[PDB]
Amino acid sequence: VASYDYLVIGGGSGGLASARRAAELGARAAVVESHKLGGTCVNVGCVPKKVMWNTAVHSEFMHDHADYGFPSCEGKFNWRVIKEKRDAYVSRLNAIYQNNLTKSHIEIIRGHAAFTSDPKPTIEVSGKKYTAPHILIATGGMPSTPHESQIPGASLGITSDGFFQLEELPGRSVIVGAGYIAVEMAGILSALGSKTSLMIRHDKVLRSFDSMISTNCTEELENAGVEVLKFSQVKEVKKTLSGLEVSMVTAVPGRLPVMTMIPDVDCLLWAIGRVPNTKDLSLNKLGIQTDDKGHIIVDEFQNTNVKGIYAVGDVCGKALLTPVAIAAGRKLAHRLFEYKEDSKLDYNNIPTVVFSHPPIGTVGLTEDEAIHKYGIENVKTYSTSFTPMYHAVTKRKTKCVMKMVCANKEEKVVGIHMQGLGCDEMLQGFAVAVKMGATKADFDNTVAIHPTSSEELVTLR
Amino acid sequence: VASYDYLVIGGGSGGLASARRAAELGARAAVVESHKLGGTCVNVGCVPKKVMWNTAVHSEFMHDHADYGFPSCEGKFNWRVIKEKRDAYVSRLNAIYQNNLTKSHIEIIRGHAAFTSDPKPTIEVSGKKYTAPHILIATGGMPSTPHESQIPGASLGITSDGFFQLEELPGRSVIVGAGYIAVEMAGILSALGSKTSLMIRHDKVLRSFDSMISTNCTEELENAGVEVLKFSQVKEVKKTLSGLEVSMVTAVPGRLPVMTMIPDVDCLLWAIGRVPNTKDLSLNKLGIQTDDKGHIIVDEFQNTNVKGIYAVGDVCGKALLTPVAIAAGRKLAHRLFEYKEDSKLDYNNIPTVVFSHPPIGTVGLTEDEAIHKYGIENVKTYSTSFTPMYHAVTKRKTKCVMKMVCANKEEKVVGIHMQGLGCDEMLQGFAVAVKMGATKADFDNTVAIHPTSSEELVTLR
Ligand SMILES: Cc1cc2nc3c(=O)[nH]c(=O)nc-3n(C[C@H](O)[C@H](O)[C@H](O)COP(=O)(O)OP(=O)(O)OC[C@H]3O[C@@H](n4cnc5c(N)ncnc54)[C@H](O)[C@@H]3O)c2cc1C
Ligand SMILES: Cc1cc2nc3c(=O)[nH]c(=O)nc-3n(C[C@H](O)[C@H](O)[C@H](O)COP(=O)(O)OP(=O)(O)OC[C@H]3O[C@@H](n4cnc5c(N)ncnc54)[C@H](O)[C@@H]3O)c2cc1C
Ligand SMILES: *SC[C@H](NC(=O)CC[C@H](N)C(=O)O)C(=O)NCC(=O)O
Ligand SMILES: *SC[C@H](NC(=O)CC[C@H](N)C(=O)O)C(=O)NCC(=O)O
Repeated sequence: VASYDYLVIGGGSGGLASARRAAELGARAAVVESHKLGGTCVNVGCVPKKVMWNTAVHSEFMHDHADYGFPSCEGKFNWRVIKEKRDAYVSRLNAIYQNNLTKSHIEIIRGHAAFTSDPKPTIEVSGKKYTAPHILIATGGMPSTPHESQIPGASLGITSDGFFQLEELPGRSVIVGAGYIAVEMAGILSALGSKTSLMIRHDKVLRSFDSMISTNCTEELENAGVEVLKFSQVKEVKKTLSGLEVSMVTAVPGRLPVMTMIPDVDCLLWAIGRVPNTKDLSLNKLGIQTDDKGHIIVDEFQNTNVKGIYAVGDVCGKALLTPVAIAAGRKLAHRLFEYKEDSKLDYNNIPTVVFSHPPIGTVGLTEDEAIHKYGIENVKTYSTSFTPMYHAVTKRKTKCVMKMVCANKEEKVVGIHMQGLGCDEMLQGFAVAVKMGATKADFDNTVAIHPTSSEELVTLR
Repeated sequence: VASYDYLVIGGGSGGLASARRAAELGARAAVVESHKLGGTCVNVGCVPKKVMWNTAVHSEFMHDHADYGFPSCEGKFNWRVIKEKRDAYVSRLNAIYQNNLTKSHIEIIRGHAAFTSDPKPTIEVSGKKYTAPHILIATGGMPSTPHESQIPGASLGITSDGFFQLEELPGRSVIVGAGYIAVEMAGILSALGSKTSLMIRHDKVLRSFDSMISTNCTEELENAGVEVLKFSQVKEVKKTLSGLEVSMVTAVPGRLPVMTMIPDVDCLLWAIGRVPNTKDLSLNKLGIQTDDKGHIIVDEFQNTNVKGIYAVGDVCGKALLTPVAIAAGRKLAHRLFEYKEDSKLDYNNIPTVVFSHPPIGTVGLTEDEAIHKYGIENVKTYSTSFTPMYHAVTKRKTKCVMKMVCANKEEKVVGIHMQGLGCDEMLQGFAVAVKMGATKADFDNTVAIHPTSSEELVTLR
């Protein structure tokens, strides 16, 4: 059994960041990876998605070309051109990440890891055994798909993974789901030219976001040409002579359910959830706790119920974001190797950007969460709605909505929510301010930058 | 003599903001304006400039169209189309601002104001006299032009004001100056298709900015096709049969001066400075102090040397920005009408964005200013340089440069400087953090937003 100071299972965002920071502190570390380094963020997540988003943003601006004094641009988008360039970029990143591991002297064990029934925590990769006093599970998650038992023909649809393998733009697509991944996919496919429908169980998307955002986002999707099919779900999917045919049931409250058929669908994309990657780890061999969804249970320091075993990232099921897995992975390295016992990630005030059109930026509490935590009498909100100056000369329009949630007498800023052009790069700094405990006066005392959209947040009254 | 509680001379950014906040506090106010309400910001400044910048940004993205999988866009830009739409937008704003004054019950006295030799401060507009216990001078400034005595034919060139009256795109243009206005004009004319040259007295533009920015900005201008004529100045300008001919002297240190002729110039734009608007106020009648440039001298509370007379905005010559005139105007209203004697604007940490290509964002101290204030041993800087992800698939490239200036042991963030895509909307929030006294650890403890450019500022090592 080869011994190390730190054994990391999973070469994605959390696993890499932790192994690297540990190595910097002197730990002899090894990372086990059964696929491609960079994990979801590089291969089928953040990076390829962002490239596709920039492409979709290009299509929208092309629509405004004539308004800006130029001749109109025709429009024929060529999917495989960008797909090939996107794949190439991802290839460059995998090479870079591998190089980063080698330069830090981190061993890479290629293959699938599973725990053994050995007393002291030990794993086995391809017949070989490895052990360490500290083992991190950072195996991430997968897209969830419906079972053929409940939805016949569900397997005819693809997930976000399959979206990244598409070689042609689907002519007609139906996305099922109301979370951010669903919204992003719908927004990209629609901007690029696919006749798109988004099927949600209720009446709005992103229902866990502040209500101002769920409402505004649902309206912008419709204004952009996405058909939002409300109170609907898939009953069955079948392969016809040309495409797929989706049978859905729409059940609006106060009306009778109606069954509809959606024919000639080229692409059915399930964006209903993520499942943790833990089934083949043999967690049960060591008695590591998991919830009923398969997530590994951890305390505030990322400890599992077994000493010397930790877990970070998507596998834990909380705050499923790349920067969160990274920060939790690094804080863990410092606790274990720099002996900083108070080193852990604060899961409050984690900022998020949803790459919709326009993009969404959020940090802190929604109005309801603040109301429930401080009480109505102690919660004051400020908001604004306006048309960005960029649209002063265009026929096409989008809006910018901003909301500030303040708590107590001092009006401590506990939440910022916004949607609009530029919101994707606007959030980071305000997130720093909110993490510091800024009050509305701190915002009000900062001189504005004119003309920008960002200045509206420091001039709210 | 009609009496008021507050008489404001000038209907621009500072004058309007102050009059409005005063009216909200109960003051009977009147604003004197000899031209168009909204002043420079609306008519020949921020607003028309931003529209032209968005247009120039459109031209740059059109260049990347084919790289993004679309068919190429031809290119013939039509200047008068956007000019007409821009003028219309400015018309809408003037109407809005006038409405805002009427709804606040602020009287608008149309005309040119001048002080009288009356003992108690009194002004006269078109034969009629007006007085108040508090009079604010917010007359702004003008573009500076060379004298025909020193530069013969200087009057053949235009200023930024004249730039906004152009009805056609000049085929060949020469901009003289190295400040932000010069850089902005050069960037817009060049992106729109004019063969552009920028004539500067030294070797870099924006010399008063952090050195990383002056250098980077000079390089980006050249990379974008602007001919930067270094160590050069205009000696004479003459009207030829077709355009203008500019005689310039280039005097590089360590070489002999060389005289050059620039022929067939369609547009010569002077962007050398701003002069205060104070000559026709008869300041001398009350003995109000001014410097040798004509700026009105004021203390930290915007008081002049005469009781009951104040001055804010460009006329004072410090921090010539729209938001500064506004904030100083409002703080003044609170001091005088809400009796908050400690109400005044803090001129430290004022953020600025220069709409170049890519845009520049700056707040706080440059590396040299920090070195001089804390001493080399106490100044630590962190910086990064990278190519935005947007260019991962394009042949055309721009860079993103960021620098953080920290002071003392705690590494207090005293300055942030950056240039790159998205930097125009990225600054506001970090400005709030810096105004609050954030340290590098405050930045480091905020979870990053991936993938964005803004996340680089919270992950500097
Ligand atoms: C479509 C999509 C878009 C997203 N967009 C964003 C975004 O814009 N911003 C953002 O912050 N987040 C985004 N996310 C979420 C983000 O990608 C994840 O939160 C992050 O990748 C989780 O990192 P991780 O380390 O927990 O897991 P992963 O990155 O998934 O890494 C797990 C790695 O472990 C490996 N592995 C699993 N089991 C084993 C085993 N037994 N032995 C060996 N190797 C194993 C896997 O191959 C994988 O490489 C997106 C996700 C998706 C799918
Ligand atoms: C090309 C250009 C681009 C700029 N871009 C930016 C930018 O992007 N961001 C930014 O923050 N700043 C920018 N500025 C600077 C900004 O416009 C000024 O700082 C701001 O307008 C100053 O406001 P003010 O109230 O001091 O003066 P002004 O806005 O000039 O207002 C003065 C007003 O007083 C009136 N007036 C003068 N004398 C009299 C008199 N005797 N009687 C009656 N009325 C009188 C004038 O007609 C004028 O309307 C730019 C400036 C220019 C020229
Ligand atoms: S897309 C893969 C992830 N990249 C990042 O999020 C960049 C991280 C920042 N540059 C940073 O915090 O340093 C990821 O897997 N990152 C791995 C890493 O160790 O940076
Ligand atoms: S372009 C004219 C100026 N407008 C602004 O800068 C907007 C100000 C902000 N919305 C704010 O601080 O409220 C200007 O002249 N503004 C006049 C005003 O009173 O807002």
